[PDB]
Amino acid sequence: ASEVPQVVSLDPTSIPIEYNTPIHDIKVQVYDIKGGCNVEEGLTIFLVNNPGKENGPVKISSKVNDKQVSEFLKDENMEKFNVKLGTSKHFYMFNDNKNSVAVGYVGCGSVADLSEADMKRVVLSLVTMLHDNKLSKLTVVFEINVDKNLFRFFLETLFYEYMTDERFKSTDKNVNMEYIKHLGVYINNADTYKEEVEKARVYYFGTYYASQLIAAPSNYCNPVSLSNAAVELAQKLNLEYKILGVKELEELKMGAYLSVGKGSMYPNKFIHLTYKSKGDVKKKIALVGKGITFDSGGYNLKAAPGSMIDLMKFDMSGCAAVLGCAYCVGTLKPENVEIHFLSAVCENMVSKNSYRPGDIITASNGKTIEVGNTDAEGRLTLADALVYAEKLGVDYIVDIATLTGAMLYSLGTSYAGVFGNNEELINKILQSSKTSNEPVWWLPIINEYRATLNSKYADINQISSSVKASSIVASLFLKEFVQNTAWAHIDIAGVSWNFKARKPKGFGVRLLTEFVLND
Amino acid sequence: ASEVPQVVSLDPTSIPIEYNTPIHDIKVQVYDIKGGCNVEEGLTIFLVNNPGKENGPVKISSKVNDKQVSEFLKDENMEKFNVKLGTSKHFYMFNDNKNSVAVGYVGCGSVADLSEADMKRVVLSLVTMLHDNKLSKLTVVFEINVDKNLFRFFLETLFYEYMTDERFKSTDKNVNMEYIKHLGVYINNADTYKEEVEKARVYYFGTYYASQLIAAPSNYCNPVSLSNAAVELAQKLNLEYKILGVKELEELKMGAYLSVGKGSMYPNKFIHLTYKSKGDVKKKIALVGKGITFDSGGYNLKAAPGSMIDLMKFDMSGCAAVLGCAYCVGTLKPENVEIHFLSAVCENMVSKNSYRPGDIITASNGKTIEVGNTDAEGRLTLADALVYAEKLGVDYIVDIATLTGAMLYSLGTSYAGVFGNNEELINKILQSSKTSNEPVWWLPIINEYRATLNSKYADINQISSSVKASSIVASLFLKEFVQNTAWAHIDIAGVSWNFKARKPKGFGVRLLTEFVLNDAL
Amino acid sequence: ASEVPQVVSLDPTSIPIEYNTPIHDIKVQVYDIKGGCNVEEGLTIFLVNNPGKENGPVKISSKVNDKQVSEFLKDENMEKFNVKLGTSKHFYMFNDNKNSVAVGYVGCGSVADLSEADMKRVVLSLVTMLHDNKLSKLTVVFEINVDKNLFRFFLETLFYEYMTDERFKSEYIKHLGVYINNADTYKEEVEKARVYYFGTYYASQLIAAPSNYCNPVSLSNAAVELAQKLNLEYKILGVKELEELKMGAYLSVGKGSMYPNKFIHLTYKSKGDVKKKIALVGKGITFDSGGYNLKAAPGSMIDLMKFDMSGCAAVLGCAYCVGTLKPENVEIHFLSAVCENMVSKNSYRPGDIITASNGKTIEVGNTDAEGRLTLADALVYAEKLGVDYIVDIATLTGAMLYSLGTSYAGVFGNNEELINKILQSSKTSNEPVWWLPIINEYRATLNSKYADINQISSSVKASSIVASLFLKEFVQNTAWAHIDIAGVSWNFKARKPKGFGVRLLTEFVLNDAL
Ligand SMILES: O=C(CNc1ccccc1)N[C@@H](C(=O)NO)c1ccc(-c2cc(F)c(F)c(F)c2)cc1
Ligand SMILES: O=C(CNc1ccccc1)N[C@@H](C(=O)NO)c1ccc(-c2cc(F)c(F)c(F)c2)cc1
Ligand SMILES: O=C(CNc1ccccc1)N[C@@H](C(=O)NO)c1ccc(-c2cc(F)c(F)c(F)c2)cc1
Ligand code: NA
Ligand code: NA
Ligand SMILES: [Zn+2]
Ligand SMILES: [Zn+2]
Ligand SMILES: [Zn+2]
Ligand SMILES: [Zn+2]
Ligand SMILES: [Zn+2]
Ligand SMILES: [Zn+2]
Repeated sequence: ASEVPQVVSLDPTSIPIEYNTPIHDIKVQVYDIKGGCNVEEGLTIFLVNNPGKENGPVKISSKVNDKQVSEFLKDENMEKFNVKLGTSKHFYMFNDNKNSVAVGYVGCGSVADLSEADMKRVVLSLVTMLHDNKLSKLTVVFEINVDKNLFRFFLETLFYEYMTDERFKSTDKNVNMEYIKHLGVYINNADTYKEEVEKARVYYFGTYYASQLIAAPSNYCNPVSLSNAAVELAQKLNLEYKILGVKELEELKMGAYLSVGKGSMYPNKFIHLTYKSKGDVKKKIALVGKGITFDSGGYNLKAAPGSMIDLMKFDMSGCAAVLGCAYCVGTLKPENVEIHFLSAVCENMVSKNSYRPGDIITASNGKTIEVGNTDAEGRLTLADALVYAEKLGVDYIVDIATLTGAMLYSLGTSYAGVFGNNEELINKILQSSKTSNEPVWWLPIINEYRATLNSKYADINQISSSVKASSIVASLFLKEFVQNTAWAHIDIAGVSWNFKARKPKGFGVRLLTEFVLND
Repeated sequence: ASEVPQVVSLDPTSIPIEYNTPIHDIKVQVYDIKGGCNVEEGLTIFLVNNPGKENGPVKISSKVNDKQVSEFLKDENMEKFNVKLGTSKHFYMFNDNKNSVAVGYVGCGSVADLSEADMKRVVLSLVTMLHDNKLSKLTVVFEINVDKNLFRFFLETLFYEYMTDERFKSTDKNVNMEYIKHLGVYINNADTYKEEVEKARVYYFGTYYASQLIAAPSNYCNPVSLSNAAVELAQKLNLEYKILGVKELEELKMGAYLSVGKGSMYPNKFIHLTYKSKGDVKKKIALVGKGITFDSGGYNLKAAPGSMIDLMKFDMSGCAAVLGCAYCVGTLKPENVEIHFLSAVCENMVSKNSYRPGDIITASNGKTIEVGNTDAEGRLTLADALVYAEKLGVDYIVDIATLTGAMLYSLGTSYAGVFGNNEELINKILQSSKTSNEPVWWLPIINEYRATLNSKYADINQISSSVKASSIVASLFLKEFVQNTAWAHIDIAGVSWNFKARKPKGFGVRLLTEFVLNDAL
Repeated sequence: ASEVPQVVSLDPTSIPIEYNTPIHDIKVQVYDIKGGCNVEEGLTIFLVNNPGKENGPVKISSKVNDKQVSEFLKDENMEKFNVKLGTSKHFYMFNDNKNSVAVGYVGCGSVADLSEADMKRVVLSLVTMLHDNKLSKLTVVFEINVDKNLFRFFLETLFYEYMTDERFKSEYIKHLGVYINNADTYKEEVEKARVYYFGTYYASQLIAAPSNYCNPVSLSNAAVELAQKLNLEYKILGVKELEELKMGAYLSVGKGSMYPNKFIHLTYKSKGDVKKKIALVGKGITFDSGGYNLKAAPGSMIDLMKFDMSGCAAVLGCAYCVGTLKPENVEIHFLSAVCENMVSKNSYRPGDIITASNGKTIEVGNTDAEGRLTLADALVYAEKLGVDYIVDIATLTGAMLYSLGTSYAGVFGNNEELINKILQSSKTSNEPVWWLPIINEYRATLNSKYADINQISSSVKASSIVASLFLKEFVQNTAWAHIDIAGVSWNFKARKPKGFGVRLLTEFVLNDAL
């Protein structure tokens, strides 16, 4: 652990992190629907659809073990309500023991198989029922068909959206915010879904941990404090760790990564965590996250309208996903694998000491690079991280990065893009996207654009002379720093931030963990 | 001379410079064309035109001392080819010694007298024939008429365009790059052209030396490393030299120049080299180059669309031209002159320490200046350099500077602009432009605009309140720092960088050298 | 005369023109300073400098034949005032006859020879006193040195700046006295100055007239009226004739306007043998919206674009001076392809390929580069006349503001002798111009993939030079010059036209052409 430099004594010296969240105190119980539902304290919510009948009526099919509640939920009373996706109603009544109970439903539409986006809308409606209501228990009755992965995603998303991050509130903490202590779930074939519960709780926290790092502003979350947080995480999980400082980075000749950080008051810190299975290692994987804790753009300052310099604390979202994956992997302990979690962390600032547009810098593999724009800093840091990763001798290198704003014009805010030099690895990532329910789309590395990276003076240009397809150009540049290892690159610039809710998504934690686990 | 400060240990501490270039290893021989051409080895190229005939046929006039090549070059076999400017052809054949030779031509058009731009196109086509062909020797046969200056220009341009700067390549060096070892030239009245060969070689390196400094990026070429390179050049040439550091600049009260450099991690360095002739000194000249090794714009940051911040390593092109001229002058050693080569070198950066828009700063002649835009920094450094130059007691002061982007809208990328306070000196610059074949156009210093530099609080404003003709306004500002000396100002902002080829031109080395040489004779 | 189309009945159908101005009623007398200055009525202003002593004191050299005013003008009183250029004071007092007179000075700085810009500043300070005092007479005493041309420029500028254009709103002195050393040599400049003033003011009236008043129909109608008043030959070519002449570049620009294109051709021809023939071509865009390349960028000044016919205006003001002064042995053609560049379903588009009257196909790269298209067909028309010189004058390129600015126009040409004649006309008219090059290396950037030539360059930012290269393609074998007045036409500080070019072109015709 290194000391965080301060300008004034009021500058923070660590990222506040909540490990023991209220979600972790919730006791989860799963019951089979065949035994009927007991309707007692708290709120009991039925998830109901009506296939093929758009905005069709609500009908409750499950057996309910209360005559009063069964009478309330008969078809004649329920048919006045409809299943329109995201719609909900609350019910009040006295049960057979003369206790008042609260019941309701969330509409799940008319399409038998819900997409991750549909299921998220269902969860958001459920969370509105949890907020502003002091409940000790929620019970959820599944009258829809979900596979095991989608059941886990429901739980992960519920936990994540319910959790409210108050680390930076002082005088404006929500004085009414209370969390349930119990969650009941009724589902058909419950025994087959029970193994998903604790996996969902792990995936939730890896994702929420990533969100905590992302949302932490750049005065709290800087290269020293972020690498310190990684050390503490490794200590908690018994992972091996190494933080490389400037002197070691100079010895490794990491000139592209070091140049980006020249202008910052925070020394560069390179994170290397390692998980190794106890048994024979059958696969070795390097996960590389882009870790720019604030991106001002440098001398190519983000001053253009719409460049959103105020959100650029999120430019370490890739590092956060890799560290959240380390939480999940260190918790779940997969066998037969060795995983390296890597991030070349730095901050891109304006200073007398900053690198300049036009500088020619030398990466750790000897390639000279002409810098065309100091705001294309992520690919420079990743170049040196990829050289480092390939020296580890791994089977797969996967990097994840908020690399190019063009991602918003190609895939938008819902799907990440994956690029790579190896179809088998790309297909493994796409399969992990399916089982994590974090959507990714394969995009091409178009070799015809490579000539636009030819530099008159250096071995290569950082940016293209003509091509505006920057996500593809960036991938061509990165490809030059992986010589003979299967490699894939996930550009999460469009999917990292939830603009409607003004908070991170923690995108990539579950994708990467499913990738490690399914291998 | 001074230690280059570093942020990380990987930051470079000197500019790589190649002094012996492959061009210098080319042995050049000039033969009179009257004796006929020998065609034995390598590539032999005829420079051919057809005066008055639009796109007329190739017709070879020279005698060729080989029966086989003469048969190939007969009019009947050449009439399928035309002399269109820049067109070229290659021929393969066996000579009388049964050795395979390569022969060809480059078309020089139908207009007997070629401009500098025309000759450049001819040379560029020649260079394409040298690339991707591993040849030991090139022979050029002039079947066009060129004067001595244009023959020298041909060689200088050939040398400059042929040379490839690989200083910053490591893993991507051209594995196939081979240079000729011999250059043969056949020309009429060869004895009068032989003296141009070594002059062309000197002018080539002065221009290529300037290009090397310009193309070197701002992490390599900073105020300390550039002034160190100037000392090393002065030492090799036996020039007197002095580098003024911050404490001496403070004692000289160089407050405009020092303000520009406040925001940089590199201390300001003022270059002063001197060439002095052995005999009676009849003329004393100060050459002043703008030397901003990187121009971020300062707090008036180059953030507007079209502001090319990524190219601003070229903002010391004027300094580079002056040092390239020092090489040529120190090598050719003219008589009757003393030449001072000056540059107020610094870097324009954004920092807690930078000067601010609105600051009022005091120049070394006591004039107070209101800073209106920190990106108008060149005229500030030049103001103090001009005060220094006039204190030397010279006959002429000439400054050269990448000063105003408006130059691209006035003269464009081919012609530099010259402004000045003295008609005789302006005419001497124009004559040097003609004999150097570096084009310059005289532009006016329009005194009506001077009132727009009136400041409410300081003695003068740095920038105009209303006038958009910024090349003229900048000249008017500079004019305030020359009190009673003949002075001219050459704005090379539009001509310094070759946008098509993505490389410097080294513009001004030959212009300034011709200026010195013509005034010395 | 053609009928001006209207959208509503309130749209104007002619340009109001004032021919008889109050300036024409001023009686001018020039007296030699030797013998002393009489100070009897009105306002008397001394033009005074102080060479070497910058902002030095005012000192009056002339004898004044009034004892009271002489006391006022004593060195001890005048040294409280200084000669900083444009500074002025004037006081009211009783002269020896107990008549109220006003006496004062305008500072002329510390340089002995005033430039045209310095003299404008002097005149502006003089006019400020004329606008703020009810006066029957002004007397100006020259204690500075002016040559004959600068003296005439002084009078022209005084008349022009003093005149106030009130045509769109809903007392002048009657006498001007001038005391100057060697007065007899200056007397012939007075009525020349009055002619040059009105030609310049006439051009100013056409320029300042808004585009609803001054459109292609009403401007060509005004040109006919001028020709009739001056006994010039005249011809207005309409769309049917323009189509028969195949002027496809000019007609394309006007396609989107509600006003039909009108080509003005006036002719002055000397009574004696014609020894020199000259065509003067003025750009006449009565409003330049930019077309589909609309003037929407910050700083594109769409609200000022009524001035895009300033070249035509100068050519017509020149026709006034020439028809009035009647030079011998010359025939002069005054030409303008007048139209309006508008946005409509009917406009030409960026990318259109159009065919000029000499058969050249042109690829339109920007509809706001419309002036060179109209000038292209005008130059083909001019060369068919068989003239010795073609001079065009045009508000062509905004790049002039970045090259020479608002004070000097640029001249380009294909013939050095003709360029030097224009520069000499600039010296004697005191309308400054600077010679700029036509750089042949840029010509390749006008090579079009599909048409014979591009209208604009894709790569070269030296737009004034590229525009000249384009125009040169439409002059085959005639001495030709092109004067770009885009930067000098409008006086931004005073919010009015300059009428730039009228006097320059007249001096060229009178003195330098033949
Ligand atoms: O890609 C570029 C330059 N071209 C470009 C920029 C913006 C839009 C289209 C093209 N610059 C990147 C950078 O600075 N990398 O270091 C960058 C810039 C922006 C975002 C981002 C993230 C978000 F969440 C957004 F909602 C968003 F609009 C943009 C990510 C990376
Ligand atoms: O003139 C200005 C104000 N801006 C401006 C105005 C009008 C037109 C263009 C820019 N700023 C100067 C500066 O910053 N001086 O210190 C400067 C700025 C740019 C270039 C340059 C060089 C080139 F080779 C170019 F191709 C180019 F477009 C611009 C030179 C000097
Ligand atoms: O030159 C162009 C191309 N654009 C452009 C390029 C470089 C710089 C500025 C504009 N467009 C011309 C046009 O539209 N011709 O038809 C045009 C445009 C503007 C003015 C004008 C007149 C004034 F009096 C001004 F004060 C002024 F700022 C501009 C004249 C001609
Ligand atoms: Na953060
Ligand atoms: Na450089
Ligand atoms: Zn970034
Ligand atoms: Zn960036
Ligand atoms: Zn600069
Ligand atoms: Zn600048
Ligand atoms: Zn226009
Ligand atoms: Zn126009």
